[PDB]
Parts: sequence; C-alpha cells; structure tokens
Amino acid sequence: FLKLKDIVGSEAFQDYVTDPRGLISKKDFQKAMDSQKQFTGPEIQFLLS
Amino acid sequence: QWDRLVLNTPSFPSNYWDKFVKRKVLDKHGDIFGRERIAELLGMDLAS
Repeated sequence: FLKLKDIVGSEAFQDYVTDPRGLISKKDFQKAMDSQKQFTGPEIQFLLS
Repeated sequence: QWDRLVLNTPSFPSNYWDKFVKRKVLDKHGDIFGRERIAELLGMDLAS
C-alpha cells in the first residue's frame, strides 16, 4: 500500500488510465500492474478486491 | 541537451568500448518506463 501510491503517481500506469474522470477500469488496472511487474498475480487480485 | 542528440544514433558508443550500453539500459529501465518507450528513445528495434 506504499508501492501502490508510488505506482498511481507513476505516469506509465496513467498511460493505461484513459477515462477523463481519472477512474480506471478493472481490466486496465490489471494490465497496468502486469506491465509494471511490481506486483504478482495474487497481489494484483488483492488490490483489485 | 546536446547529448540528447546522440542517444538514438546507431553508432553512439563508437569510442567507449562497452557495446552493450543500450541493451543494459533497456533491461534496467524497460519495465518501469516501457520497453517500447526505451527502445524508441535509444533508437533500437526489438523486432529487428
């Protein structure tokens, strides 16, 4: 929960972010986490939850 | 600012002997900032 703050601050994940409101979809979030590679699959599922 | 000109040139490491500089940079910073972005910055083509 510190690395997630860092990642949301990061611009690479904001590239996956597309909605003008700034809210991202579940699939886009999953893809952005996978691209960053900081989190493994189970972790990604947890932060999605 | 001037060095920005040489990043994507094919022969950037002409005098310095380390010929794997671009590959090392790509492997080091590809994940966080994007392999495609790094390759575009350094003028290298992974498909090629």
